[PDB]
Amino acid sequence: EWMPVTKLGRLMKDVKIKSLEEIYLFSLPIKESEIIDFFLGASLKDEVLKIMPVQKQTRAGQRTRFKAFVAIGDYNGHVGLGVKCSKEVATAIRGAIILAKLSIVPVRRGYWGNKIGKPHTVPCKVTGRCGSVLVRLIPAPRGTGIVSAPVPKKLLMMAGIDDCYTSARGCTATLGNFAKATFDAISKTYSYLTPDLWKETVFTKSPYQEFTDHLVKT
Amino acid sequence: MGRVRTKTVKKAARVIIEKYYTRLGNDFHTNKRVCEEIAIIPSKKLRNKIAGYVTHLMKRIQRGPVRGISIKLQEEERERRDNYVPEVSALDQEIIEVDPDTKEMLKLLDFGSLSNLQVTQPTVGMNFK
Amino acid sequence: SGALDVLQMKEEDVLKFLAAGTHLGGTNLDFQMEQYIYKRKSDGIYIINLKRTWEKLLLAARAIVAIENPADVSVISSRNTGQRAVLKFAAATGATPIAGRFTPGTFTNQIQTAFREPRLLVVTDPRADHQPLTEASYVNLPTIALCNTDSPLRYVDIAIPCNNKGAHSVGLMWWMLAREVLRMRGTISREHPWEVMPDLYFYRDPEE
Amino acid sequence: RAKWRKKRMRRLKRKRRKMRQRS
Amino acid sequence: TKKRRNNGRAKKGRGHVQPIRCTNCARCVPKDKAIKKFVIRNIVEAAAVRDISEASVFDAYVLPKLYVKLHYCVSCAIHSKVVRNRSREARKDRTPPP
Amino acid sequence: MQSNAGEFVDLYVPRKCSASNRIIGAKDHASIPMNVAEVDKVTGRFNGQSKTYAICGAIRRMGESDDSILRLAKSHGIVSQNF
Amino acid sequence: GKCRGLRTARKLRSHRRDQKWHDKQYKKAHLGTALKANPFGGASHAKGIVLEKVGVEAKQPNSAIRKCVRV
Amino acid sequence: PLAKDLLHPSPEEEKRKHKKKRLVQSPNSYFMDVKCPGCYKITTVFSHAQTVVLCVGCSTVLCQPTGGKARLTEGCSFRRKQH
Amino acid sequence: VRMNVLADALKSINNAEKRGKRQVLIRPCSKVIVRFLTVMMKHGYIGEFEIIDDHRAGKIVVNLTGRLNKCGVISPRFDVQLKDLEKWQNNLLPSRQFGFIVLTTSAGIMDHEEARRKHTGGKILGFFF
RNA sequence: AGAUACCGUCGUAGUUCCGACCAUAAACGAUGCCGACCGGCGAUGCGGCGGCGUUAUUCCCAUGACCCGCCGGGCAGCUUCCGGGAAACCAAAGUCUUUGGGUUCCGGGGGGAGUAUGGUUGCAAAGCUGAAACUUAAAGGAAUUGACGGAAGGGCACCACC
Ligand SMILES: [Zn+2]
Repeated sequence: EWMPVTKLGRLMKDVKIKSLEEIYLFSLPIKESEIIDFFLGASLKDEVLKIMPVQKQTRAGQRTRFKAFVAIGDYNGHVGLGVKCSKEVATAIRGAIILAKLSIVPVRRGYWGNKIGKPHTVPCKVTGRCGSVLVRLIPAPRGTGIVSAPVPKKLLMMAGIDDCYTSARGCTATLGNFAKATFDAISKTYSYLTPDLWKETVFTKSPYQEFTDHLVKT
Repeated sequence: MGRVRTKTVKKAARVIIEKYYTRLGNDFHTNKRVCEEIAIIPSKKLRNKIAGYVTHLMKRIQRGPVRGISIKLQEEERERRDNYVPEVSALDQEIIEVDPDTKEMLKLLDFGSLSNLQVTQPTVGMNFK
Repeated sequence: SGALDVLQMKEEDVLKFLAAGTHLGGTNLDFQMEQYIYKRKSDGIYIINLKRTWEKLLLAARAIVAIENPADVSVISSRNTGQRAVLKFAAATGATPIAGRFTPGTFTNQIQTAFREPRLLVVTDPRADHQPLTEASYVNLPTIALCNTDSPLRYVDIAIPCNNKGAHSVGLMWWMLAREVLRMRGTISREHPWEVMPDLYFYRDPEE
Repeated sequence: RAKWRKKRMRRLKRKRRKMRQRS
Repeated sequence: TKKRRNNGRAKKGRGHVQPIRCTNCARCVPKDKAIKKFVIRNIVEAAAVRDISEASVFDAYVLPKLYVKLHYCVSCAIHSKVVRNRSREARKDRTPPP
Repeated sequence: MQSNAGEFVDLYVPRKCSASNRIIGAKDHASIPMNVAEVDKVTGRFNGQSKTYAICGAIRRMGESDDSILRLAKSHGIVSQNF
Repeated sequence: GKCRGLRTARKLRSHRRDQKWHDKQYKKAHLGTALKANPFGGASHAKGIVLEKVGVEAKQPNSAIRKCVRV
Repeated sequence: PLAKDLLHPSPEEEKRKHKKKRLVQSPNSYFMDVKCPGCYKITTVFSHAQTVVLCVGCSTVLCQPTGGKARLTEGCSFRRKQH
Repeated sequence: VRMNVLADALKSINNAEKRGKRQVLIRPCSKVIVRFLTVMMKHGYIGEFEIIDDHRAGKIVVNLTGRLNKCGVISPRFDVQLKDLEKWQNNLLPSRQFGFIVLTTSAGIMDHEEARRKHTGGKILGFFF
């Protein structure tokens, strides 16, 4: 099965850190993929955004490598987006998922402007861009559904974001860019100094301190 | 007359001299027989090409330790050379130079230590453009 | 930094510093480094506030001692001047030293000939002991550098303003820094000279 | 080429002006 | 694009500099763009210096040097092999070669 | 940040810097928590407790990590000695 | 890079009344010479007799003889 | 984070700025007295003179305006900044 | 030259907040600018500031705080007929939940939430969030 | 092969000068004006200032010439993930979905075209203003891998030469 090469994996396999929260507060790197599958194997539903074949010239027959775009989500507050290239579409589609699980980031869902019930939309107007694709997320009232192209209508949905207006920049044809941007925006919810925040945080002894007494074991 | 012995020979020979450094010598004929006893060399030729590098490599190690192998009888020589301890000479016994502004840092630290005074403020030469 | 006979600056320590020329810096001042330069005399070389060095050298000591396990801190040196010293620091403290060429990717690249995940870097020189300063960004690593008056202060948490060009200056402070990180944990009454001299940490070629 | 084309078309106009002297 | 931030010229903050004819084919390049060389050479180059010492009337003679300031057009320069193309990172450095 | 009943429906509260009050993101990697021990100030021995700090990954790239640890240490009574 | 003033409403307006003419999708649909050269009078359909029956080839990539009429 | 006081800077950084860029601007010149060589009628004279001054007590020139600061012909008592 | 002396001051702090400084100085001063920053300080978006005085103009120093995200200015000074106010705070703000827009008014300078209670309008100045 | 071309000997207009026309150039930094802000560094030009020594004088002195720094305004340079951008690159091409300092000119796929006509300036060459019919699915920018070079740098082969 799974004997780890990381301290986190050492500390994780033994049930000693319970949730991605404690992994996300200190923004520890996720160096193995089994960490998330131990926390989130259920509802980690795979999908394949596209399989784009790219070709590199050569003096011999022009070579071909395929690309696999896979997002991962739970409709409850996490989203990933992985890419990969290889000379066989079976490993590219297998490798994309693993790289997609590693890039999993938390998303914050807020209210449109009335503060009763479960969160249902992006907190505030967030945006991102890679390769000129500029996906804006604009808060929406409860019970509207998502409004966007089929590509980021998925990335947003896997976050559990029920109702989010959006507006996109020109040149969205390339899923390598249009999916990357809409993933970049949802990562950017826990990056706003909102007036809801500003309550002084108290640093709470990153797992390596509290759990070094066992972690010196061999 | 000779060739580059590839990474097969160079890696094989470096481990031998790293594991049996005491049982080896200077002369090829001695080393040829030794290698067969301690290593299962598949081919007659390469055994005489491994034994070739070993005797060439010993001619290296007697002439200033080199950067390839780890020898315990040579390493212990280093640790005696890296743990040497004379009577303290870092203390700089009495009056030792301090530049004129250095004592002013000390008198601002309120230290009455004894040291030297020069004069150097007239500037007469420094960096080049 | 403190109020002790054993914590505040002692004449015995200051004679050590002036002996090995820790106060002479270089000919340049980096804008992050102005807060540790007393004045510039007329030959064109900078004088370091040895007291300000003490606070930082005591602050850096307070950083290391907080680490629960001695092995969790990786002390790294990539100049031939201080290679022997950092070996001695781990010997008298219990650190995991790194002398010689820094294999790029010892903190990343899981599948590694040499792999560590430490909790604190201690780099001799920010300029020439380069890589660990940059591999201390891909995983969350605090940094402790004996910063000169010319070394950049990028990706460094604690800057001990000191001369580090000469062999004497670096050898001193590795002995000096080791003395402070040890004492706060307990080796002597603190009312004694520590029985190992700085020359043990000094650089020396075979010369009899 | 870009310029020599501009010389032909400048030459060609002078043909067109000149054959309005004929009427 | 932009191969060189200098455009190949050494002109910054002025109009046009006087043009100096090439000292091989006589191509009219401006004094900035041209590749300037200053070769000092003995008139009596080493293949014969001692053969002159034997036949010199004076006891102490130094065989005075020769001073010519050569200007090259870019085309006349590459062909004569004074300079050459360089890699897009090694292109940057401007210190004279050792 | 709240609910209809006022319950805090949120995954967590992300840590905040100690020199710019910026938010260390959940996938930032140059940003560190740091600990500075204490002494009893009568014998110098390690007095158990710890001083916590944080620095966003932007500051360390700009080189202002130490100048911010210092100002925090002067204010919190770790270093009090002046020039 | 803009007027953006508060008593400038005329210049923002006599600029856009001027630069609209470069939108060929608008120059055609608003200039009398575009519709004039249309064989239809702008109509959807148009009747007319057949005065011969001719065929016409196809472009380079694929060959054929498309059948047509000279209405 | 290069957090330094723009309100209370050293009385010696204020000379490391233009005549205008200081905290509260003030001229770099200073009104000075001169003892009028040979006589005891002591007159005022402005440090950055742009005009000569002639003394009935001297009948010879006193201050010579060169550049952007005056040069005095003969040394005299020079009070300063009584303003 | 300088035209919208409110605009330059806000860009001076906005560019200084982005870098991460604690204090910033702005070159001109005005009641329009002093009554501006007080609106922020009355919400806690900034620290506590000082107003250097001269005979010429005055130069404000502000003790910035890491709480404001962006501090824009909106020019020309438009109007807000209290029926367009809901359009403005939806195409110029991050969300309804937070962030305020400040608009001058016959009853002084005040952020838009004040305008709703006092049930008035007037020209608009800028915004922050 | 042709060579009304490159190459070489001649050679008119022209080149230079005084007095008027012409108003065009990759007239380029292919990068509007004015105003503010955000990193360091070593130098360069001019002005003023503070400086310890030297050198010109017999005297600080007037003043040069060196040597250390500061301040303003310039021509520009090195480095950095501040930050932009399609990227090559940029302390501006930054402060741009978190868009609004003030103001001028100008572009809307490529071709027909800077053509026809009309107006206007010009002694002439021409300049300024300036369409449509029709045609076409791509024109076009930066980087990446190859191929190719009558492109340079190393090196090997009698299916290559000496
Ligand atoms: Zn030539």
